Amino acid sequence: LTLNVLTPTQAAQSAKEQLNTFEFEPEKTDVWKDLQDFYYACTVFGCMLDNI
Amino acid sequence: MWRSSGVSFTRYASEMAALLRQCLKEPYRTQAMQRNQIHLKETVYQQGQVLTRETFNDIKKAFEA
Amino acid sequence: AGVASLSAAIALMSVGGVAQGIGSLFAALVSGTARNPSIKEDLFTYTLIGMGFLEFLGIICVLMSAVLLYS
Amino acid sequence: AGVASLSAAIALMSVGGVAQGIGSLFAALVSGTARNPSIKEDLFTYTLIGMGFLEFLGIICVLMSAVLLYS
Amino acid sequence: AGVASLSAAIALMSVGGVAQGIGSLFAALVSGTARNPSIKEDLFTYTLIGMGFLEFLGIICVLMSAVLLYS
Amino acid sequence: AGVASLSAAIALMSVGGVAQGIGSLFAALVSGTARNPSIKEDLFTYTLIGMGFLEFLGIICVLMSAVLLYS
Amino acid sequence: AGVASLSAAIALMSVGGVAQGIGSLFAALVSGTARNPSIKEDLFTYTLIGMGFLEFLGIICVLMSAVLLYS
Amino acid sequence: AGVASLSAAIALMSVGGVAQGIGSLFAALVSGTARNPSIKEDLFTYTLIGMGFLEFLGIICVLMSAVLLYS
Amino acid sequence: AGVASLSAAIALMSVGGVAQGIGSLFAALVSGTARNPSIKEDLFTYTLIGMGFLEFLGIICVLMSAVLLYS
Amino acid sequence: AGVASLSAAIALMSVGGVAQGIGSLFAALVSGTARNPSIKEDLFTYTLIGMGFLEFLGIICVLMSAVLLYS
Amino acid sequence: AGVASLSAAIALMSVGGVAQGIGSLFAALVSGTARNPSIKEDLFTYTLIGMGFLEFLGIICVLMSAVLLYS
Amino acid sequence: AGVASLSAAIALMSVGGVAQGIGSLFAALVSGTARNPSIKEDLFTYTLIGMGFLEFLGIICVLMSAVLLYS
Amino acid sequence: FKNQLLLTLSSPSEAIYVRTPVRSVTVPGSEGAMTMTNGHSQTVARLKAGEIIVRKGETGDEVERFFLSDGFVLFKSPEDDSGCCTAEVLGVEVVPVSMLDKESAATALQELLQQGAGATDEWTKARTLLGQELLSSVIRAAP
Repeated sequence: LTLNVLTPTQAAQSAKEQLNTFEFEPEKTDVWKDLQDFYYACTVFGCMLDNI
Repeated sequence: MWRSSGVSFTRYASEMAALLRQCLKEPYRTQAMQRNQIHLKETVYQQGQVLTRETFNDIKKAFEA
Repeated sequence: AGVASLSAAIALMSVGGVAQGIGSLFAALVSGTARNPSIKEDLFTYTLIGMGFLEFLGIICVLMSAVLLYS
Repeated sequence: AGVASLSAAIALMSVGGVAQGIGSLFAALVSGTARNPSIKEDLFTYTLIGMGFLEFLGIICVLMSAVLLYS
Repeated sequence: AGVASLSAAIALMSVGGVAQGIGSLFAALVSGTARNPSIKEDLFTYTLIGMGFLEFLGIICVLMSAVLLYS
Repeated sequence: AGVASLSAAIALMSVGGVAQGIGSLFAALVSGTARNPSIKEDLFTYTLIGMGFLEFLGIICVLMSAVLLYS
Repeated sequence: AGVASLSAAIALMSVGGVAQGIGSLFAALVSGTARNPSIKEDLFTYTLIGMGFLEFLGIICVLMSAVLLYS
Repeated sequence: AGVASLSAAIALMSVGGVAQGIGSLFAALVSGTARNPSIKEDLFTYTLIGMGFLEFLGIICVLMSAVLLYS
Repeated sequence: AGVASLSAAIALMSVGGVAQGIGSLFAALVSGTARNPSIKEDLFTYTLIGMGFLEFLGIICVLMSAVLLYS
Repeated sequence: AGVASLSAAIALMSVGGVAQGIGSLFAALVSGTARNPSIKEDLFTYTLIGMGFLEFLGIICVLMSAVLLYS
Repeated sequence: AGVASLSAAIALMSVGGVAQGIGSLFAALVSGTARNPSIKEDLFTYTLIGMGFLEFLGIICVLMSAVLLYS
Repeated sequence: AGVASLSAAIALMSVGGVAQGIGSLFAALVSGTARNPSIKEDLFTYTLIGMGFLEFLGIICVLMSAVLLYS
Repeated sequence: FKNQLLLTLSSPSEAIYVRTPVRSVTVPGSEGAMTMTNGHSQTVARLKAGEIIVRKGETGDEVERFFLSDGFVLFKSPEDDSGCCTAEVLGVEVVPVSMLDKESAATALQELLQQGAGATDEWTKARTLLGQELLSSVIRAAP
């Protein structure tokens, strides 16, 4: 498989209207940078487990 | 504290989970620090022509270097 | 005609707080609808109950003003 | 009864603060319902409890208005 | 001598609170639009209902002013 | 004389400042309950402590509104 | 003959509320713009509408004052 | 001399502000205990510390009111 | 005409609401520059528009004051 | 004849704003302690600084009230 | 020369009304520095600009106080 | 024991607003400290800069109060 | 299925719950603690530290405590056909409170304060402060 992964340039180029249904307890601009690193980490984790 | 200190949330979470594991009871702490050792070998490249190779066995030095 | 109109205008001073409360309440309504549209109709109701206090007090106020305009 | 009428008029400035407190309460209720609708009734209960106090204050000042308008 | 004018001016003072309420209304409107544009069209409706109360009270105020500047 | 009634109507102006305090406290109760219902009956207790002050600070002034009315 | 000037000043002593409302308006505009720039055209589109009421109220807050200065 | 009543009543207006402060403080407690219900003690400490000063302020206001009353 | 001198002061009292509004506006501006700095060119612009209103209102609050100090 | 009492009661009225400021300060303290309970000495120190400033202002106004009463 | 002093004292209200707004501005500066320490400049410029605006209003009212005190 | 005392007392009404501004300042300092302690020496600095206006303004008002008490 | 709360509390090394139906779940959000139940709105929140407290539908009164270091919570609305509302508590290290210790906790606090006394780097100061926070939370949460 090949996973097209989101990046900060691609996040800044989108207004993230799709996540407006979600209530972010910190503001979206303050929690996005901490959410994206978790997203990166989780992506690598499952991919490498499947590969193993 | 981290976007200001130039630190990632993953680094902060890992370095704090390390302390939480240090605050464990010995029977479970043994299995925790067992399952959370580190062994990596980074190898840096620049159009071929390896610039450096370095090993890592600690989380702090792995994130620092 | 001093005391009549004086008392009327003075009693008509407490409606600014009523307007402020109405504004705060409807602002909370707007925020809640922004955060959870699925219960929009369940908020409007409560806001009307708020009016059922607020406006009612305002009504009393205005009536008392008129009563002191023709006491 | 001029000074009495003026006193009764001046008595009715606290209605603004009563209305502002009512708006604050209903705003908090609306926000809490936008957050967790499943705690509606409990919240409503607490709201009404506070409203009782506010209502009491309102009635009190209205009564004093009447007193200073007749006695 | 300036009874009617003074009473009209004292009555006209609640326009400040009215404008504050309208500002809070439209602040909540723009905030909810920034937080969820997809329901913008809904929010404005409620905002207009808010005006439908606020401006209405303001109108009553001005009518009383027009009543008291001419007795 | 009748002038004392003015003093009474001034003494009832602390009411409507007490109302904002009650409103803020019960709104905080409502918000903290919507966020964390698990600890409801604690926050109620804290409100009973706050009203342990406010319910006095109101009626005290109302008593002054009587004492500087009849004297 | 300064009672007319006093009435005009009192009627002019409500622009502070209009100004506070306008400040809240533009504050919410700037906040929602920093939160979501792409939707600026709507936050402004509503902002002007709010001004379309607030400034009108302020205009009254001047006009009646001027009238009370002469009539 | 009933006039000395007026000053005392005027002094009582400060108590309203005091009540407002008390309310805000207790709201800050009732929120904090919900944000962090583990402690519930170090917040009550600072609450009592602040309420000491606020009660002192209210008490000196009452004393000055009684002083200007009797004298 | 000393009341002229009073009237001007009253016409200046609205500045207490004006400056507050301006402060709130610029506060929001700073918050925006702390959240999305890369669009200062927008926020400052909007702030200037707001001042283009607020300034004008304040100027009125001066002008009428001086007029009531001379006429 | 009793103008010094009136002046004292009119000068005392800043206690409302003083208490509002103190309440806001201690509310910020309680919230910051509920959030970061490991940081209390610095917050308490800054709260003590603010309380010192506010009590200085309060004692200033009380001293001026006593001066105007017993000049 | 008695009305001038009262005119100045009444004109001094905007100083206290202006201190609020400067407080909010510098609070916003503090919060922005807490949320983004990487940007100290470009927040102090806007903070100083808003301070300058509110200082201009303060200078206006103080100038008019000094004027009316001797004219 | 005349109008000078009344004017010097009315001048003191700004201390409430100044105290509210100082409270907002130090509450923002406390919040910023609880959020990011690592910039304490910055926030305190800015707070002092703010006091460098607010405190000074209060002193101004106090001085003008004495100027109206011994004009 | 049912109008319960489908919790899944998961760490990388162990999934404690997968589709567990519960009534209420308390979590220490970054702003403050909060309790999620069925009907709660869609939301995302970052956690800082403390004791998650789970309460099953069969339990009602009985609870289950779990200390979390850091992570996220994801509350997702209920599908129209499922009839049940879901919640996912992801934690980088999720321990129970039974397995915690206050002595090694205070020892680590002392060693952290020793290392951070030479406060030069921002990350070092921040790590010292956050360690103080988390270790105080552990001490207050342990039995």
